[PDB]
Amino acid sequence: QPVLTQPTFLSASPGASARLSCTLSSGINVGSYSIFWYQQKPGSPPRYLLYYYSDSSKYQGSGVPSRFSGSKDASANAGLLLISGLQSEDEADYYCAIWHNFACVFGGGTRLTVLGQPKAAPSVTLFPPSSEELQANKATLVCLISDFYPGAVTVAWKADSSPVKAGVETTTPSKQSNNKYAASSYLSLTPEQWKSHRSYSCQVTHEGSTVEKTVAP
Amino acid sequence: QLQLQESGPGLLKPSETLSLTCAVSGGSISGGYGWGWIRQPPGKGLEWIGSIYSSSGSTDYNPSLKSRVTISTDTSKNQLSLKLSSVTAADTAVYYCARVQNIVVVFTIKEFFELWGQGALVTVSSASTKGPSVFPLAPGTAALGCLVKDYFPEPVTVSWNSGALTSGVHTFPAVLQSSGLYSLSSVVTVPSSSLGTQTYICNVNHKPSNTKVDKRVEP
Repeated sequence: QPVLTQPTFLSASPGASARLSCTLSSGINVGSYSIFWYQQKPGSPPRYLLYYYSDSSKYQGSGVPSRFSGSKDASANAGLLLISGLQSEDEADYYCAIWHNFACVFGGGTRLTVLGQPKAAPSVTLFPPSSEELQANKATLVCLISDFYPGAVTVAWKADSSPVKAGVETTTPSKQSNNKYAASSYLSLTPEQWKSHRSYSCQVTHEGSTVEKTVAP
Repeated sequence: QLQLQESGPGLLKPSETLSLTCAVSGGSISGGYGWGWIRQPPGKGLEWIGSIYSSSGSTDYNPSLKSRVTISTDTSKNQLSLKLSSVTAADTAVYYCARVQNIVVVFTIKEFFELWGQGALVTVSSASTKGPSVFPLAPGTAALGCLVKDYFPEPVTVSWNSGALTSGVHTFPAVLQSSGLYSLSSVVTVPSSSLGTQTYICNVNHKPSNTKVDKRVEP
């Protein structure tokens, strides 16, 4: 099995401490390895945090707050990344790494969730087809969904009052920089279909309640 | 004060050679410990590709990739290079260049990736590049935007007013359509009172097709 194992997910409370583990497989002693830690937020390159070998041999990455520290758990054969005073902004993927037999070995990464974020309804903006698209004999309705929490929605479309399932493409929700979620849905129509109805609606359901936006030719 | 300026994203056909460069600015590619390359397939974890050391010119490659990898530097161009031959779809990834710093531990010297380039998504596919069609989404805050339809491969970047406008901009992650092409939208929220006097232009760059479109969005 891989030399380094990290839990896929970890949740922790704001203001408390997060304890992220990097477990070395049996046959490899954690006492013998320097453990390096990297943090990665969406969109951006990994950031070196710190390394820890022992209390006498460790060093902090440039610009990394002392909230982040390293340690080892001998009985669990694991390196630890400890984050105190946990902030919402600390939500990220964290990778451990060691050098082993001349190679840089990365753990699979842990995605850290910081608990206690409030429920939030989606903001929905719906755009009709542009004149330019219609002139190209195409039509796309654009439904943009933002700032919702937790990160799950379902989207349905209506032509007047009738369900439309064909021509719908919807993204999975993705975490925004503010830790809320975004998604979008696109309905492809012919210009004739667009012009032949009184209206179309995008209907976004989140936690059992629905927000609907309507546009018309 | 060094910074790494990495070359851009693009598409390769299987069997071709990937070639990326990184220009060092703000100082010299020499005089430090070394340089390296790391990659990350979309939605997956980090994988080290290899490193090169400045004093010796010696290299250390990931053994699973060694037969295909060449990392080198050119001092006159202040430039770091990666070549990876005979690519397949398994090589689709964001590739990062990085500066390597050594650290004295107890029994050994070790090293870490101290400074990183921004990444370049290299996609390996039999499909052809396709540049996006860009349409304006016409608008007290008002929302206006741009629809970036039917492109391949990722990525597309969108700025507004040549990057001058950043407040209230939300560029959404792309949808992957059943056709295999991507579409995304970018929306900017602006004062509604400004609409008659302020020009709004979305700048849509699709580097893998060397194509950028600047679309005026009007009421």
